[PDB]
Amino acid sequence: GWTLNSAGYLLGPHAVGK
Repeated sequence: GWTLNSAGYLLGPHAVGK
C-alpha cells in the first residue's frame, strides 16, 4: 500500500506483524 492500503489498511497474507 501507500496511504489507504499501508496506513489505512493492514497487510499480512502469510506473515504477521503487529
